[PDB]
Amino acid sequence: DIVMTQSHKFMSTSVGDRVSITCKASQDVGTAVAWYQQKPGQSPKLLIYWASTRHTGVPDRFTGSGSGTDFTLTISNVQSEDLADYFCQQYSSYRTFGGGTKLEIKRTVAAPSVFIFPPSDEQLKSGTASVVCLLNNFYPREAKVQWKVDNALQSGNSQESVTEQDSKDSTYSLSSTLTLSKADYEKHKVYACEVTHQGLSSPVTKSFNRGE
Amino acid sequence: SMSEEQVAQDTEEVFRSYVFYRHQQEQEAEGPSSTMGQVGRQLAIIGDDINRRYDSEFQTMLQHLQPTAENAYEYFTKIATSLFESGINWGRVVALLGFGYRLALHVYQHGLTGFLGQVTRFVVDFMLHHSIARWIAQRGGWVAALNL
Amino acid sequence: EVKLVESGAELVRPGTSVKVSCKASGYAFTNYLIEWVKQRPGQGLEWIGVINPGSGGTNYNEKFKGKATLTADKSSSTAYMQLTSLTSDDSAVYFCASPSLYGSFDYWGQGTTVTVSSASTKGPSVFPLAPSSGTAALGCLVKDYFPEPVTVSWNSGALTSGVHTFPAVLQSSGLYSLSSVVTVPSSSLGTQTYICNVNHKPSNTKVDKRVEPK
Repeated sequence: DIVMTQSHKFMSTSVGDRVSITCKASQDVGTAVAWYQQKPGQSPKLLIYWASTRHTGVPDRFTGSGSGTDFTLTISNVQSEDLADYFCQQYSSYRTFGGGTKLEIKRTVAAPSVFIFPPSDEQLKSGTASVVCLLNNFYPREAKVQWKVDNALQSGNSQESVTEQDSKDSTYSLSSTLTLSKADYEKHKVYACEVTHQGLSSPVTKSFNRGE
Repeated sequence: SMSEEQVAQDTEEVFRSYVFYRHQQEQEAEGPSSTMGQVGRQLAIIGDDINRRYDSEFQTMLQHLQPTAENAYEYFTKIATSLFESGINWGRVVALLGFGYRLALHVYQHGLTGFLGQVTRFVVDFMLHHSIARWIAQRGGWVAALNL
Repeated sequence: EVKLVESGAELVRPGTSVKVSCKASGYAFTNYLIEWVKQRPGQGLEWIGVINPGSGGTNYNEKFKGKATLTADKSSSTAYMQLTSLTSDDSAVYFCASPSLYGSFDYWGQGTTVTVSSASTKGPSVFPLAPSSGTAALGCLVKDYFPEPVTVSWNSGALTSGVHTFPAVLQSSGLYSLSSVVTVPSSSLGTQTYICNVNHKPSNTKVDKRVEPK
C-alpha cells in the first residue's frame, strides 16, 4: 500500500495569512496527486489535481505544488469559508488518501470555565447516575479531565465529547460524563472534576458533596 | 520567437484540448477560449484517410497487447519512435496526439487508472528529446497547425 | 449537469448485507469510472474500489476483496456496492465518485450512511443539569437514544448565544448520549425561564424540560 502521510492533523492559521499543508507519499507517485476539501456533513470537493492544476470553480488562493513524494497545498489569504478538512490523495491503480488536516483559527490562550453537574434526582430514580463536567470556551483544544470520587482517581467510566471551534469565539468546549450505578453513587460522598489546561496556572478542581 | 520550451509548455494545453474534443466526438458517434485549445480542437476534428488508418492501428494493437500503468512508458516510446522514424510532418505529429489519446483512454477504461497526466508528460518529454518540439518551433509553433 | 445521487441511509443488524446505489446523470455512464470511498465517524477517507460500468471490470482495495462487491447497471445508469457480513467496523459513510481522465475524483455523491447495530430504536431520556454557581452554566442531559440524530433547541429558538450542543458519544449499551449546555449571567437565573427542546424524530419522541435553579 502507498501511504500518504499528512504529518499535522491540526493547523492553526489566521484570516489573511497563508498556510501550507504537507503530504508525503511512501512511494514516487509522480504528479498523480489530488487535494480535496471537506466540510462537516458534506461530500469532499476536488481543489487541486495533477499536483498543481486547479479544478474548475476553485478560488485562485488555492495552489498545489510538488512531484515524486512531497506535495504541498498552499492557501493564500485564508478566508473563513476555508476552515475545513483537507485530504491529499494519490490516484494510481490502488488509490489511497492522506489522513487529513483540519484547519483552525489562531487565537490567544483561554482558560476554560469549569462547571460540574451532580446527577439529577429524576435520573437517580431510574437507577443510574451521570456526573457531568463542563469545560467552556478554551482555545487550545488540548485538555485533560480527571475524575476523583472520594479522592480516588477514576478510570474507564468517563466519556468525553468536544465541540468544534466557535465561529465567533474561536474557542472549544468539552463535556466529560462520569456514568455510575445508583448504588455506587450513594456509596460515596465527594465527586470532583480536575481540569488541566495550558491557560490554567494550576489544575482546577470543581467538586460537590452528594446531598449537600 | 517560439522556443523549444514554449512549444513544450503549449503542448500540455494542446493535448488536453485534443483529448477533450476527441473523446466528445467519440461519445457522440458511439450513440475553447484558448489559442492552444483551438489548435487541439482543429487537430481533433481532422478525419482524413491516414489519421483514420492511424487510429485503426492504435486500437488494434492496444486491444491485442493491453497497456498497463507499468509498461505504458515503454509502450509509448516504441510507437512514438515508430511514428517519426521516416521523418517529421504534421500528419505524424497529429498521430502522436492520437496515440496519446488512445493510450490514456485504454489505461483509464481497461486498467481502471487515470493516466492522462502521465501520457501528457510522455508526449512532452518525447517531443523534447526527439526534436519534434524544435521542428514545430521552426514553423512558428503550434499556431502553424491551425492553417494546414 | 453531472450528478451522483446515492441511496438512502441504511440501518441494519450485524451479519446482514446491504447494497448501496449510486445514480448517475448528465454524462455517459458507460464511459466513466465509478469510485467508492468509505469514511468512518470522525475518521478519514478510505478507498474501496472502482468499476467501469461499460465493461464491468473491477479493481479493489485488497482489504475489501471478498467484503465489497461492485456492480453496475447500464440501463439504469446506477452503480451498486454490496457489503456482506456487516459488523460495527462497517458503520461509516460511503461515497461514490466518478474520476476524470487524470484520475482525480471530480464528482462526488452525497453519501450513504450505513449503521450496523443490534440496538432497537429508542427515545431519549432528558434530565436537567441545574445551575447553582460571574456566569452560570446549565444544560440538559439527553441520554440513551438510538439512532441518531437528535436536535436540541433552547427556549424554542429564542436562546442561541452560549449554547453548546455536544456531539453524542456511543455507550457500551449501543445507545447514544449527549449534553446540551448554555452559559448565562448569574443574574438571569431569576429573570428568565430556560427550557431545552429535544426532538428525536426516529422515535417521534418530543420532550421539553424546564431547567430550574436549585
